[PDB]
Amino acid sequence: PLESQYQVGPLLGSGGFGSVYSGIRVSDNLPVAIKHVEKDRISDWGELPNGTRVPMEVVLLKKVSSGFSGVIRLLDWFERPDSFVLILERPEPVQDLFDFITERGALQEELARSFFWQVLEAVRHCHNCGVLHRDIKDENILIDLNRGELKLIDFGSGALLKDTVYTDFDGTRVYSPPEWIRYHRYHGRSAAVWSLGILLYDMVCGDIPFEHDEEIIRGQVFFRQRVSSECQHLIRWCLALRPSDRPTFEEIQNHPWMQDVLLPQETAEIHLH
Ligand SMILES: CC(C)(C)CNC(=O)C[C@H]1CNC(=O)c2cc(-c3ccsc3)cn21
Repeated sequence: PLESQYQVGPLLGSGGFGSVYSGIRVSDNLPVAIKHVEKDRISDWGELPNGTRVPMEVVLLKKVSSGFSGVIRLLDWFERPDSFVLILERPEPVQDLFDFITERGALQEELARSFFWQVLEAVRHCHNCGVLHRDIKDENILIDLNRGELKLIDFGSGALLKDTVYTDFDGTRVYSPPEWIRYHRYHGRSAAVWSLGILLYDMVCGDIPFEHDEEIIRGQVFFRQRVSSECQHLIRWCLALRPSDRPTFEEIQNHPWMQDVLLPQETAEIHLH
């Protein structure tokens, strides 16, 4: 059923998230990724509309599926005796944002603007579908290099979006907000905005702004690269220590730095091709 439907290619990556392989859908040759997660390693469980016990990522990915290409699409999934297997759409050629930044250094602001805008659109889509990602970071963003389109991946640390406090977290610590560090408590949207400020800093500076818990808590941002005043302002706003001082998604997208974004295709033409 699974092994016959897909041609497994090379391992793309493995880590806390499981193991992800390149694959091809045999039926039509569609490029896919094949993600294996061991059952014992599964953090949160959910249940399907028809009531079947699945990894939360499966629940979350089904919730965000539509014609919108900003979130990686779940094509199918399978249960094995000791693991789940997720079939994801795979852009080709593709490069994660982490590698892209590594090789190119800090991104030109025009490019960071286009990329950050697309991430914001993807995250808003998740939130609008009642899904909180909880691990927004450069390693969880794929770049469709031909189309200039970014895709959010890995909902393995995600949760249903709620308006009450979260007291669990298993995303990436250096992207996690000061309230999580200090109090083990955060709200979904304002924690997301914090991680987005970390991400935006990462794009325009070539590295994350904080490494140690103490730096996260202090929230003092130092710019190691030349970054425009308007970009700096937005970053510092996203990284407000008090969650209620952070911009809403609407406020981020209305920020002067965010105006006149390139289209994804223009972005690929100017910056990727
Ligand atoms: C950039 C790559 C060469 C693809 C390597 N990255 C990963 O394997 C990260 C891994 C993290 N967790 C995931 O859920 C995940 C999905 C994918 C993916 C999805 C479509 S192509 C690759 C890749 N991942």
